[PDB]
This record gives sequence, structure tokens and C-alpha cells, in this order.
Amino acid sequence: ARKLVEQLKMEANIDRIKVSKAAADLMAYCEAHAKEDPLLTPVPASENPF
Amino acid sequence: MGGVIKSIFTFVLIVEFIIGNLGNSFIALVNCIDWVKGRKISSVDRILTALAISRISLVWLIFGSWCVSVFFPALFATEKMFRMLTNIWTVINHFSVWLATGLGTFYFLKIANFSNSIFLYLKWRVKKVVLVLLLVTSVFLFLNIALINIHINASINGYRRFSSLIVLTSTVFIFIPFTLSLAMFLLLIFSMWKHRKKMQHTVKISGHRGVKSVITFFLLYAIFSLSFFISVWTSERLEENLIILSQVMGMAYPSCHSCVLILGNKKLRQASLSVLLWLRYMFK
Amino acid sequence: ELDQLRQEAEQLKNQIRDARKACADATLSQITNNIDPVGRIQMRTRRTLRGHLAKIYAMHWGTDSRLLVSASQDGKLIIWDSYTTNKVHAIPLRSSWVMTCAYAPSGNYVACGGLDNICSIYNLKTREGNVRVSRELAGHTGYLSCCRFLDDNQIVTSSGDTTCALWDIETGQQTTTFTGHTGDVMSLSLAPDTRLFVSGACDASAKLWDVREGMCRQTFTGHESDINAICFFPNGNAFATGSDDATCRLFDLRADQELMTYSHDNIICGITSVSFSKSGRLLLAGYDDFNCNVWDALKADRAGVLAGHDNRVSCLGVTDDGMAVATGSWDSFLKIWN
Amino acid sequence: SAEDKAAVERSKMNKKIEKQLQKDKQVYRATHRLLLLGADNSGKSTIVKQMRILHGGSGGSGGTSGIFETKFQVDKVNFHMFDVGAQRDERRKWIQCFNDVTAIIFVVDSSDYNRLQEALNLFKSIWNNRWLRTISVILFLNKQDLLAEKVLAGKSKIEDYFPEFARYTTPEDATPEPGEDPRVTRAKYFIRDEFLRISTASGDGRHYCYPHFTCSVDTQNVKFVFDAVTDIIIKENLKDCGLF
Ligand SMILES: Cc1cc(C(F)(F)F)nc(Nc2ccccc2-c2nnn[nH]2)n1
Ligand SMILES: Cc1cc(C(F)(F)F)nc(Nc2ccccc2-c2nnn[nH]2)n1
Repeated sequence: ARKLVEQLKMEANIDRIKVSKAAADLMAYCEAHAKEDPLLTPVPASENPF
Repeated sequence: MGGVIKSIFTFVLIVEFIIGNLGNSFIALVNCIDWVKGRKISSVDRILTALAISRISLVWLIFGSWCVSVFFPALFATEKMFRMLTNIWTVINHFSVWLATGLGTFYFLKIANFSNSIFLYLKWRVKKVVLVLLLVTSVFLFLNIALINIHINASINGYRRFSSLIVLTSTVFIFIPFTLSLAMFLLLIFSMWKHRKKMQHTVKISGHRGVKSVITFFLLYAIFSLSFFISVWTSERLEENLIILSQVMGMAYPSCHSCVLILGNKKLRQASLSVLLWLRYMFK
Repeated sequence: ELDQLRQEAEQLKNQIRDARKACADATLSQITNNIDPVGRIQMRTRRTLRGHLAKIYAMHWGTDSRLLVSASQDGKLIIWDSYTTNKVHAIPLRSSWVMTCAYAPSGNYVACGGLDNICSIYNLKTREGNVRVSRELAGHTGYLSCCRFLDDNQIVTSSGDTTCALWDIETGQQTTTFTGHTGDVMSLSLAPDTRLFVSGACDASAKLWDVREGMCRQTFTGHESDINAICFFPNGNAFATGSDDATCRLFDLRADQELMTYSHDNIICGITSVSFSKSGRLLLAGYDDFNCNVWDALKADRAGVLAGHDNRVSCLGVTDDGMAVATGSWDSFLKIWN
Repeated sequence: SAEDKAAVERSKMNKKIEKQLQKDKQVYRATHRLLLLGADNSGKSTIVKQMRILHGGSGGSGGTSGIFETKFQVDKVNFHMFDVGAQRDERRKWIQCFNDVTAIIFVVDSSDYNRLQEALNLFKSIWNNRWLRTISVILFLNKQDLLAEKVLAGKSKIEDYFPEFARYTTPEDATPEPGEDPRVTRAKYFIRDEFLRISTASGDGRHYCYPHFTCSVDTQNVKFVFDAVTDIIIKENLKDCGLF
């Protein structure tokens, strides 16, 4: 069980950011790329192949 | 003696009309309902609904002919109607009979097995075989139309009815697909019996149930063959009131064969039982 | 000594659980309760690809977002031009029982494998006009369940032996073998930096693997049944799993714990396949009920359906530019949804 | 569009591919696929030799190889047969691939083992598996040469761990071979009925069990599989017609 405990110790020693910060970063990324998404904002007659 | 015979013929024709109408309408309606509510339909279902449509067309045409012969018969006596109505009838009846023959071919190919390579090729090309059979048979329809038209034209020219020979021609051109269907059904019965004989010897009974339905089709074949045999004899043997006799006789197959499809096919049998039980339930 | 080892393992597990609970302060749904929902996604079958003789079992996109490979239990590995909807190659497999296939990022090679335990490499760019097996990889025990190229020379695989392994295509010898699952491993996905992969297994666990190290970094056991499907989030810091329990769970590697669960009371069937769209807001999953449910990743809700297959949707995937979804099914068709 | 329509690598070549798929649809339809199943002590590795009338050798088990595709034919009908090879005892996973097959063949050492109860637990797992609900099982009670020797010698122990053999008696279904002993016939039919007691309990007409008795050397296994797929296929065609 040496490998399991070593892996657990390695995983424990890691810097974790706040969950709120991660959610804010995800929201900011979505807002930045919100217009660039084809599915989220349908393009008018710009579907060249589809 | 004429009046009682005429009344009996009219009553039997009325019951044939209503029974055929309700049966074909039930088949078409259940197929359409199962199509609308998902339930991906099979090829047999498509053939059955097309056959039901053809049969309802034929029964409506025959009943309209009877109504015209009853109400204001002067129109029925006209030669123009004599030609047009018989032409449309022969077209519709040819299509319906050959669609039934295509259904029979579809069953013979899809279910049976033989060692003859030609049979295997037709077996694995079944879907194109039936469509080509339906399309290639149009030559028979055109020849029948030409023959009936020339015969009626010659009869009219000689006159200026002679149905004893037009009915003979119709019977001759109706036996052609019926003989093929008869031969195919007998070949499938031989195949199923050989299959079960071979299965009962080597494989134990604990291990081809379609023979449960074969009794309703043998009953149909026997009934309609006897009627058709009587038809040719009656066409020349005696009497002359053939209009009503022919009008009732020609409606037997599309009026009764549909009920044989209903009891023979699992989907239609279950639908009929569901209808019966729903009628029972709503009674309260 | 066994009792002491068991006690130490239990203490370590309790400490890990306590740390995960302490790291939990606000749920994702509560934090994302203010953002508006995506609404009802409606998709239409822009193309249908017809020609596989049997059950399609895997498919993959080329990096051009236009070539597509798909595998079927007839043993055909067809390549399609998606846009024109026609067959660029129809590679005949040596094994009928193909459970996986992959497209090389450069489009030079395709891999496939299954119950033969052999991961075959097919080269598309050859002097001759017929495709040939560049390399056959052997050494795995039990079926090959998923495979993915890291480059033109490195390919990673998972299998019935509960292992994953990294293979050097040129030499044909395993470079590293990754073991720790008790159950058969069913699927892979490679992080976008091509430095880690994640795999899910029949013991209901998922594990993260450091490819340059050969060791497991994190382990997750959220599911209560065998995991079929796994995929990486576009950001690469999270992954979603698909199990027979009719539930999908999103795990954050940094948080090392579950964040949100996607499940509906009307679903009583397992999940075959899962992938994200390019932004990661829209999650797509194939189910045994004969249709694919779309979901919002950031808000658990079955926000759309791809329905039209006569049978089980076995596989699906989104193009690298987001401008199509493909789904394959046990009715031998691929439908392109957009 | 000359770059899209050319005959060498463009859409006219991509039409010439469909000639091969049209030629290959045909062999995939024509050949029957048969998953082979059972215990470690089963003799199915002998049965595949009885299946093979091919003069050329066939590659089966070879190191870690995962499936032993095997080929034979009866009356010009081709059979592809698949003993699942080097795989783990997690069978609920690899069994999904076989939802397509014409039949399973399940092979048991019918030879008075305590382990016969594991073969009954496996047949109960396989017969009821959610992926196999439409798939018929052909059942081989194999090595009944050994069953005959053990029972004739009086060293059979079947009641001692199947505690209903003494209560069970030979059914009127029983058609034994000329000269078979009453104990041998009662024993083979009891083992047969113990499988049928699983198969009839949920075999509601989706799928059928075809029990057979077979030995290390009989030549009739190829025929038994041909006869039994012919019954399975005719049942499938009647259902495809909605005629059953
Ligand atoms: C609905 C049904 C069921 C059965 C079954 F009992 F075998 F399942 N058999 C038939 N008959 C035929 C069989 C073979 C060829 C042609 C016909 C034929 N000829 N005319 N109508 N059907 N039909
Ligand atoms: C009901 C009806 C009316 C007419 C009519 F137009 F003649 F009134 N025809 C027909 N078709 C037939 C069908 C079978 C046998 C014979 C004729 C036949 N009868 N007269 N000519 N042909 N059926």
C-alpha cells in the first residue's frame, strides 16, 4: 500500500484556489467567448456548409 | 322466383359491402394510427395498407355501380358508362389482385428456404423482386384493357347484354395471378412441413408455428375457388340476370379476404381483440 | 501487519475525505444560480452517413473538423468527408469486434482495436493507393476498450486487463504501463496539453495519470456502477464520466471532488458516450434508450435532445471548431447534428 | 468542380468504394455469427475441432489473444464462430458486442461435477442478460461418454449435491439411444431439465433453448448448429412478417 499512500500524500500537497474564484473565472471566460460560439448565438445565413 | 332471388342477392351484396368496408377501413386505420404514433411500420404493414386502400376503392366503385343501376337506371343502360365503369373496374381490380400476389410473393421469399440458387437470389433480392413484379405486370393490365375495349366495341358495332364473354375474359385474366399465388402457398406449405419433419427427427421436441394461421387461408382459397368454378358454369349454363350476380360475385374476394388477413396477421389479430375488449369495457 | 496496513489505509482515506469536505464551501449550482439558462437547444440532422453494414461502435473526428472515422462490428473502418457526405476510405479490419478507433491529430494515421486485444495502426499517407497496417501493437491482456494518439509516434490505450499503457508506434514497445483500477477500463481522454489522461473503469472509479511520470495523481469513486464513458473539459481542469447509473458527474482536478451531478428521474437507462461542446457550457451524452440528451454542464438540466436513431447511440463527438456533432448508433447510421 | 469529382481520389472514387460495400453487405448477411460460451472444464476447445472441416489451419489462441474467430460451413451456408479468448470474468462488459449474434452456443461438461451448479448459475446469468433477451441459446451437454462411464460404474454422486434427483424421474419426452441404462438416461435428462427449468421460467417466446447431448468425438455438432439456426432464422422471418 506504499504506492497508494505516496499518491495520496502527493495529491494532498497541492495549492487549491477558492471555488468562487474558479466560478468567476469560468463565467468570465464564457462571457468573453459568448459571441464567438456558433451554437449559443445562431449566425444569420453564415453556415457556409450546414 | 325472380323477386326472391333478387332480394337475397341484394341482401348478400349489402352485407358483403359493409363487412368489406369495415374490415379494410380497420386495417388502414390501425396501420395509419401505428404510423402516426411512432411504431416504425414493417414492409408487410405497408403492403397490407396499400391492399386495404385498393380494396376500399374497389368496393366503393362496385357499390356506386350498384347505386347507379338502382337509382335512375337509364344512365346505367348507356354504352358510355358500360365502357368507362368496366375500364376503371378492371384497372383497379388488376392492381389490387397483383398487389395481393406481391404480398404472397413477399411471404414466400421472406419466410421459406430452398437449396436452389435461383431461389436464394430471389430470397435476398426480395424487396426489388416484388416491386419489379408489380411494375412488370402492367403489360397484363394494358393487354386486358385493349382486349376488353375491342371486344365491347365489336359487340356495340354488331348491336348497331353480351356480358357472357366479357365475364369469361375477366375470369381468365383473374385466374392467372391466382394460380401463381396458389402454387406459391402450396410450395411454402411443402417447405414448412419438410422443415418440421426434419426438425422432429434429429432435434428433440423441447427445441415454425405459422401453420396455426394456414387454416384460415386454406378455408379462404377453398371458398373463393368454388365460387369462381360456379361462376364460369353460370356464365353460359342458365338464366340471364347476370348483372346482379356478377356485381355480387366480384366483391367477395376484397370483402372477405381482408378478414382472413386480420386473423392471419399477429398485429391485426391483437388490434381486433383490443377493439373487442374496449367495446366490452365501454359497456357499463 | 495486514491489520496495521488496513488501519493506515482507512486513516488516509478519512483524511482525504475530511480535506475534500473542508475544501467544499459553496456548491457550483448555488454559485451559478444567477446566470441565465441556455434555453432549449434544437438540433437538426444536417447529414446522414449510410454504408456501414452493422452496429457502429466508435467514431472520431479528424482535426480539420471535416474528415471523420467510424468503426462497426462488421469490421469496416470508414473515413467520411462530412461536408460532402462521401467515403474517402473504407479500411477493412483484421478483427470484426472493433470496440474503438482514433484519428491522428495530423491525419496521417488511424488506430482501432477491440476483442482481439491488438491495437492496429493504419497509415493513410502512403505511396501506394491502398491503406496498410503501419504497426500492430500487442501486449495488452483482455479487450482494447479505448485508444488515442498523443502524436504521430505515441499512442495511449486502455483495456480489460484493468491497465492503461503508452505505446511507442515506431518501436512497438510499451513506454509506460498505468495500473491501479480493479475493474476493466472502458474509456480515455487526453488533457489538451497532452500531458495527462483520465480513465474510468468497471469498479466505478476514475483515475488521473501523469504521462511523463507513469503514476496516479487523483482518484474518484463518485459513481456506484461501472463507468463506460469519460471526456475532458476544454479547459482541461475537469472531466465528466458516464455510467450505467443514468448519472453524469463533473469532477474538478484542482478541487479533487465532485462539483455537480446530471441526472433525471425519467432516465432509467445507462450512458454509452459523453462529450463537451467547444465552450464547455453544453454537454452531450448518448443513452441506451435510443437517443442522445444534451445538457447544460454549468446547470444540471436536459436542455435538448438529438433523436432519430432506431437503436442505441453507441458513440458521439463534437468537431474541434464546434461546427458539428456526430452520433453513431447500433442502427448503422451516423447523423450530423448542427 | 474538377478537384471534387475526379476518378482517382475524389467523389467518383468515393462512388467506387460503394461497389465494395454493396459486395460486402452480401457476405455479412449470408454468414451466421455464433458466440461460444461455457466453463473452463467444458470441452468447447474440442468442439471447435469437430466444427472444422477446413484443410488449412486457423489461428486461434496465441499468447494474450482475445478472441478465437473460427470458420466452418454446412450445405454451403457459412458460419463464423467466436470463442472469447484471453478476457477477464467481468463478462457483463464484453457480452454487449454479441447483441447481434444468430445464437449463443453454451457448452457444459455434463459429467456429474459439483461445478455443474456454477454452469447452472452462468446459464441463469446469460439466459436473462439484458443484451441477450432476443438471442437464442443452443445448449451442449458435452462429455456424456464420461457421464455414461461414471453412472454405469456406479461412482456417480448426483443426489449427494443435487438433492432432488432421487425424487425426479425420467420424462415421456425422453428418447434414449439403443442400450442406454435407466440410470444414465435419468441422469442425462435430469441435467437437461435443470437447464430447461431456467430457460422456460423467463423464455416467453423472444428466445428459445436448444438442448443437445454430445461427446468428445461426435461428427454431428455441425449439423446440430445448422438445424438449430434454421429453426431460429425461420422464427425470426415469421416475426419480421408479423405472422407469428
Ligand atoms: C397472412 C399469411 C400468413 C401465412 C402463414 F400462415 F404462413 F403465416 N400464409 C399466408 N399465405 C401465403 C403464404 C405464402 C405465399 C403466399 C401466401 C398468400 N396467398 N394469398 N394470400 N397469402 N398468409
Ligand atoms: C359492379 C360492377 C358493375 C359493372 C358495370 F359497369 F358493368 F355495371 N361492372 C363490373 N365489373 C365486373 C366485375 C366482375 C364480373 C363482371 C363485371 C362486369 N359487369 N359488366 N361488365 N363487366 N362490376
